Amino acid sequence: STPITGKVTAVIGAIVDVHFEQSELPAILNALEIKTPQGKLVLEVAQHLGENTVRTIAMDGTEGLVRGEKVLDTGGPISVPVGRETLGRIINVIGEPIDERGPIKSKLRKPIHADPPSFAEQSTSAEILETGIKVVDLLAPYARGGKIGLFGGAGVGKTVFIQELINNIAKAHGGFSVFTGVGERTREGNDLYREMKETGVINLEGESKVALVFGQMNEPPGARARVALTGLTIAEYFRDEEGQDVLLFIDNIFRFTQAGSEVSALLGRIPSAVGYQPTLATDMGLLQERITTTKKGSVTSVQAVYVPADDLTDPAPATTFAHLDATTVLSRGISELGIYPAVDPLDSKSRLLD
Amino acid sequence: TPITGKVTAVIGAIVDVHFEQSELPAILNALEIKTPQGKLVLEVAQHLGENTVRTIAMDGTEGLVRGEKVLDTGGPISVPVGRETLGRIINVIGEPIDERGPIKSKLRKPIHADPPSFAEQSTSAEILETGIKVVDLLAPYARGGKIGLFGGAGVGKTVFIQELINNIAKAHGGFSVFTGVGERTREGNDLYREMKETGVINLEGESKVALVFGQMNEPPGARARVALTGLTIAEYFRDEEGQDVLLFIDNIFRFTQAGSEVSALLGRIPSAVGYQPTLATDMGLLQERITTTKKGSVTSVQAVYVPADDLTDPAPATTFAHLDATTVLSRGISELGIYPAVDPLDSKSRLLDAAVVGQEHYDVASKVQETLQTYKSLQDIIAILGMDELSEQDKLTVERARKIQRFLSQPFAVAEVFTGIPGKLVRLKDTVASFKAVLEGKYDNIPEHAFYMVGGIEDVVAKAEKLAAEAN
Amino acid sequence: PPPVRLFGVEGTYATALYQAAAKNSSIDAAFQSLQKVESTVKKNPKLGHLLLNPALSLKDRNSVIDAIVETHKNLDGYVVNLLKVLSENNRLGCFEKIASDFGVLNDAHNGLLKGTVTSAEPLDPKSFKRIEKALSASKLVGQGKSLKLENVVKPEIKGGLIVELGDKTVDLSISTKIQKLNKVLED
Amino acid sequence: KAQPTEVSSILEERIKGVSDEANLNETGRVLAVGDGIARVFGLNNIQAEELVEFSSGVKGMALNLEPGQVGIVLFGSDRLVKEGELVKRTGNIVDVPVGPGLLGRVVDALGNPIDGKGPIDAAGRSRAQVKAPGILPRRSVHEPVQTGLKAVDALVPIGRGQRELIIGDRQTGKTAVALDTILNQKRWNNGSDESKKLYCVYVAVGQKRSTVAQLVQTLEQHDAMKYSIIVAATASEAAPLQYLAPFTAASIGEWFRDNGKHALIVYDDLSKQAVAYRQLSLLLRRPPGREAYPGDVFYLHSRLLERAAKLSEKEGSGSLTALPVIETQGGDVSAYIPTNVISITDGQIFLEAELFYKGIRPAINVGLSVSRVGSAAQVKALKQVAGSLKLFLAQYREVAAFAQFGSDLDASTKQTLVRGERLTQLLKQNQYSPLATEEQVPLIYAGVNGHLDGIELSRIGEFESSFLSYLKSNHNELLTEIREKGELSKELLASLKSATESFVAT
Amino acid sequence: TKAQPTEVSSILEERIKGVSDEANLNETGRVLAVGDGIARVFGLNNIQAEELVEFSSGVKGMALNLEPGQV
Amino acid sequence: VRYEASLRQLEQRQLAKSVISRVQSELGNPKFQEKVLQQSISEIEQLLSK
Ligand SMILES: Nc1ncnc2c1ncn2[C@@H]1O[C@H](COP(=O)(O)OP(=O)(O)OP(=O)(O)O)[C@@H](O)[C@H]1O
Ligand SMILES: Nc1ncnc2c1ncn2[C@@H]1O[C@H](COP(=O)(O)OP(=O)(O)O)[C@@H](O)[C@H]1O
Repeated sequence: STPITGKVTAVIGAIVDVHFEQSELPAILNALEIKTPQGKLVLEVAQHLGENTVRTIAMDGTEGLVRGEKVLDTGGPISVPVGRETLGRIINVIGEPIDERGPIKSKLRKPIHADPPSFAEQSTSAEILETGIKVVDLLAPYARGGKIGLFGGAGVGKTVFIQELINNIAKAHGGFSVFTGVGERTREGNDLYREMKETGVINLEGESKVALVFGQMNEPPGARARVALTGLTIAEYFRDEEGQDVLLFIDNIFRFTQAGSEVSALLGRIPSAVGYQPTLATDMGLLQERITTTKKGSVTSVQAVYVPADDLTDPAPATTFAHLDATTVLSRGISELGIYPAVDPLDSKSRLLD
Repeated sequence: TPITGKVTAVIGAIVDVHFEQSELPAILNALEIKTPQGKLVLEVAQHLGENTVRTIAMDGTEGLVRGEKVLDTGGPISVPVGRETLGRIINVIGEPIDERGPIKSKLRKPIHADPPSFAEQSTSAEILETGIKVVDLLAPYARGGKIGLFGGAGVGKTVFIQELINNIAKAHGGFSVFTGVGERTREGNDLYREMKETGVINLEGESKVALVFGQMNEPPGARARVALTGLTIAEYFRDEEGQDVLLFIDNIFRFTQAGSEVSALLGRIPSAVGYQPTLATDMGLLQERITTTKKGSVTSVQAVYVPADDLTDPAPATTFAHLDATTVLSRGISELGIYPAVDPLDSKSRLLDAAVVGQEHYDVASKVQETLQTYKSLQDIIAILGMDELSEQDKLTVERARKIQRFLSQPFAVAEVFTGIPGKLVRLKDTVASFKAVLEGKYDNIPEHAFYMVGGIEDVVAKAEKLAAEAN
Repeated sequence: PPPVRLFGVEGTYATALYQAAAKNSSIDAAFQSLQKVESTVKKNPKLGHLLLNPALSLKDRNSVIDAIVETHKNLDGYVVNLLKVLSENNRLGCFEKIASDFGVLNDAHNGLLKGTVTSAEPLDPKSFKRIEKALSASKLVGQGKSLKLENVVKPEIKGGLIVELGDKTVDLSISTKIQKLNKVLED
Repeated sequence: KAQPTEVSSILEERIKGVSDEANLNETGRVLAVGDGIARVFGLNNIQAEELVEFSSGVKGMALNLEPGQVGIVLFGSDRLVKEGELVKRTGNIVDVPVGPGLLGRVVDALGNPIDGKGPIDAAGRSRAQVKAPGILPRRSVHEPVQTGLKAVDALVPIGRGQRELIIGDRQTGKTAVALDTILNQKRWNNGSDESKKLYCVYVAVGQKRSTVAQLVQTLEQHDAMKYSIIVAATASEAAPLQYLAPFTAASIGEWFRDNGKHALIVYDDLSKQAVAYRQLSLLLRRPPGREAYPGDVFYLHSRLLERAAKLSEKEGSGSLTALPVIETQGGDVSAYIPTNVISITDGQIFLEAELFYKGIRPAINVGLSVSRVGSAAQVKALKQVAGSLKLFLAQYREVAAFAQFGSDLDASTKQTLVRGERLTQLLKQNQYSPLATEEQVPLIYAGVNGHLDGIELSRIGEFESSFLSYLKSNHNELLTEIREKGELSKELLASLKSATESFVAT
Repeated sequence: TKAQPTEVSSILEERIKGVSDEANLNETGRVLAVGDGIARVFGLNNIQAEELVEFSSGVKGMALNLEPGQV
Repeated sequence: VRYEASLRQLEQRQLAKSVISRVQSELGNPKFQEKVLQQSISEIEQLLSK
């Protein structure tokens, strides 16, 4: 209709400078398209240099961009298809499925940089979410709409633990699961998909109970700094529309902090202390404070933590631990005694064991 | 012929004045601006060219408009001097805030003067007996020199300075100029009441001190100059009257930190750890005007705050070479209750030579530092295994060392409300004989706790007798 | 004491030019010659524009300057000399910008206080005229000085109008008023 | 019903009345917005730190001025402020509504209430950047702030106008001390005398939304919201809000200070304010210092905490008392931030993690927690019957590592060891039960004079409530004596010793 | 690209005139900026590196950085 | 009392979506035309007043 067409003037790695013709400029955090022979290439405007010229971070590979290509605008932020049709469909951060099950016939398309809920709507007494596993609901109970730090490396039944959470939330509270691998290893991405088919939580013919968002490792860092927001918006539509209690799984939040570091070091902002980006607290808060409990429903998050170099004064776990309501450790010395699950009792402590 | 300019740039405490008269006001001159709150004083730091100066702001610059008229005063920031300023609380500019009227004094000298010449330098081996144990044993303070209290966050810099006030400034006879640089406003008020009650400040009468304050509330233009105001009042009495001048300065580190809050804004490249690059010269100009000439003596006591006990910080490490008698205060000593927490190891002085304080004094100090160095060396094996795995000379050495540490404590006349004990002013010779007695082994069977928080060895015997009559 | 500061962003070349020519009167001529050289750049667009590139030379920039002044003998006097400095300083690329800025300074000397009457759709002439009069019949302009006025079309606004000039504006339009109505009723 | 539409239509008349006088000697275009800060061309008559308003509702503070352009920091996400918009200037240095009408409300950093209880009945506006009161209208502190905790008023007392620091670690019980103090001030906020009331302003910075929601719910369970002021700057919102919000709350505190009344403020927690300040100074190219807090971060907490002291009689004998909270990293007291809050406040309450790991809550480390002008302003009774208690816990701390050898000892160390363990188990306290000084005196009095030594160690927790109910049922007149007089005379002391030895005997 | 260092208003003005003072400034120069014991100074085209100069008031200096525009 | 405050909040959010309905009612009008006259006379009132 009335397009906002400009020219790419500069490609620097994952940073892309887009010139627009005058009196047309979209604000920060708005989705821009570039049509390629391979598909579409999405940009998110992050800085305005003046001169009717914006500066974006990539969301896919930026090889082969002739400077001077047309830049199409979509006005709003990165749109994602939401709702019932998204279940069992591996959506990347763009909004397109990659399982080759055709396009997703979803009903709405939502922005991802939305407002967090206002203070009058925050639920004023955090009850206990009945998960279903015994040692969870006994010792370190998960806060309904709270945050849960699931530690421990792979191979201790962590995927078994998280599928068990999927089935038990499907039974007891009837809530759906939104899994999100930020920075997920691609091979174990496929192994997780195959195992979630064979365990029954993904039915390719019936009604599956989970939405997968896999932001792969080989995407540029602007992707991984929004994949968690994509999973968050798919959680928010199930919360505030259909009124449920939805489990948002995020692995692995330290790779999200790396995505923040590399986005705000590619933009030329001065790096902070240890080397994480100086927008650390705010760009953790814009992921944390949208996971809460309103009077309609709630989204409870289980998010892993890769503790860097086995150290807990490093600011990325020292910032995540200013938000986590309850920890859950899957240790080695408990599965070594052949115990399923391996919820270690002495370590997994809650702020809601009161 | 007033020289008018325009404010063309404000960044916090740094303001730019464009002139159109080709006579630009020189470096270190004072501009002023009529504000709706009164007036506000600027100090010209560097010419940018283009008929534009770039100045530091002696007070807060909330609410200037680009283009506001800037007025010249010709010279540097003038400060009232003389006997008129005694018992008065002079701010950085020179507006008193004791609200007892303006300071009807004769001269107003500028702050920025050069240090004295090398031929004007004077030396003095005048030993100042202070009455503290840990000073007068291990690091004797020098009259006419300078005295540093390197100290961490809350291990008794300010309490030790009030101790030296209460033990010197009454029996001094010269004058005293206290200078609150970036310390607490409340501590300034408490020192003001202590000066009123103890007759140092005599309000209606004649006083002996001059308060030059300006605290951590002030924006960093004031803290980079308030020590210069106290300095000018000090060296006036050093030069105009020919007296002895006590110059207590607390805290000298806030000066250099005000040196670090403007230099990132004045376009200087950031130096090492975050401070300015103009550090040794600015600390040099502030230290080398506190000296001792052939006209009078300045025996100054300067606190030094150290950020988080890292003595490789560039500002106190620069400060170490300017001081004739350091005194290190460490938090790891102060947690064990040893007050004051004077590090007996790293304390030095230009004094404490055998030909200066006497051979006996020097030998006692050397033996005490040998015993405490032996303790600090054997620290690790004590921490791992315990005291039982030593030899039988060294176990006696460790035990006598831990006697002498708890004996280094001294109940202060100012910290009386923390410990509940009245003050102890122990003279020098009793301390020398006391440490000689404990070194020679005359008291090796006394329990250790009786050495703690005591005056002299007579009170050690008395307190051991008290605990003997109590424990029985 | 020159009027309307450039201050910073490369208008200082113009500032120097202005003040150097302000003491020697000839500014309109300078201004006219700037108009003429800007037009003869515009009326020869291949390599009148596209030969304002930084990769040429010292010497070729100087000879373009000579080629530029070859078309007209005695190009004012001062603006023929300033180009040489810029040619040597290689700030030629940021040049017509300097033309626009000298124009702003010049018509500030005339006092043309350029305004604007933003809308989302162009308007009749009667409104234009009545507003221009009002703006001329205003405190704003102290008279003795002119008053341009430009209507622009803005879709980002929902209609109404806003008057602008002397970094002083009034907005009685629709979009802002919807905003304020919303804000007060969104509590 | 339509009554808020009536009120909003009156406000429409104000907006339409403001539109009749709207001539903004200011407006300028937004050249470039980047790094979460905006550069604006125009505005040739703006002030330093003047509030401006962009064309999307996001306000802003203009913190630097240059020849050519003005740099305005934002007050929210930069998603709203677009390039090329319109920048009216409001006209004010950054101010907030102050006055008594905020009691009960929950505002964010700019006086916008977010509780959902209508507009702020605002008794005026006041600057955020107020010069601190100079050294002449100050009086040294001489009135107690009865926190209601046992160990706090035993060991580290708080004066009205004494800036005390609550330093600690993560999830180690830091917020609970300030919350129990606010709930203890219910003893006088229900009362009638103004000079004994004590208004609480709790300033949550950097915390979660739901934590501040639960804390408002807690302060309405125990009815503190007739005197509370919540200033919330939750971590979803962007960084200059967190840089501003404790300062605006200090303006709220100064309003109660100048007007004779007494008021407590709680900053919680300034180690996230310095996070927000290092974010705002590492997006404006200002070069970092030690551990990348920028070089003036001492000055920030300085100019914050110095607007709190005790005014003398010359200004109206009002006060403002601050409790900043500092989150350290693993029991550290020597990073660059906690060695700047310590070098301002008049003492520490070092809530060490190891003692809370043994469940002793609140976990005040006694041998580290000290206060400098606390001792001159304690209640006279506790100062009479706890002048040994600090020295006795120092004595017990001396033999802490000496008894770990397991060696058989003399009688005196066993006596002090038993009494020290009884005192350590004695100072525990459940949540939301502050004990008034009228009941803090007899429990400490039973602790000092060896009366507990026959009791086993586990009974002490129920000994507390048993001995309290024994004094509430029978010796009520002694509690009224301690309430009125605030001091133990000899007859009071003998009656108290009888009333102890009675209940001690069984 | 970026403001250069021989572009102040008091120096370009003279160059616009055609007086070309820079060629005349071999033995003499002018102070441009002088703060923190450093004096960026325009002129002295014949100057060396590590050469002594005297300012007209009486304080002396060493010339270290020879840039194109200033000293 | 709690339920009364909740009912007031529900009344306010109903009138908020009614405000959205009023925006939809207003934006189809030739008040888009007629209101330019209002700005015209308003600028006459403002700029003449100084
Ligand atoms: N007296 C007490 N009784 C019961 N629980 C307590 C008590 N004191 C502290 N706690 C526990 O301490 C936990 C955290 O309290 P608090 O918020 O003070 O810690 P914190 O370190 O301040 O946490 P944050 O820093 O995130 O605010 C709470 O879960 C509370 O249950
Ligand atoms: N003689 C002493 N006895 C006991 N405590 C002392 C003594 N001297 C100092 N202190 C402790 O030192 C603190 C004072 O340190 P100070 O130097 O005033 O802090 P700052 O580092 O802010 O200047 C007091 O809290 C007090 O507990």
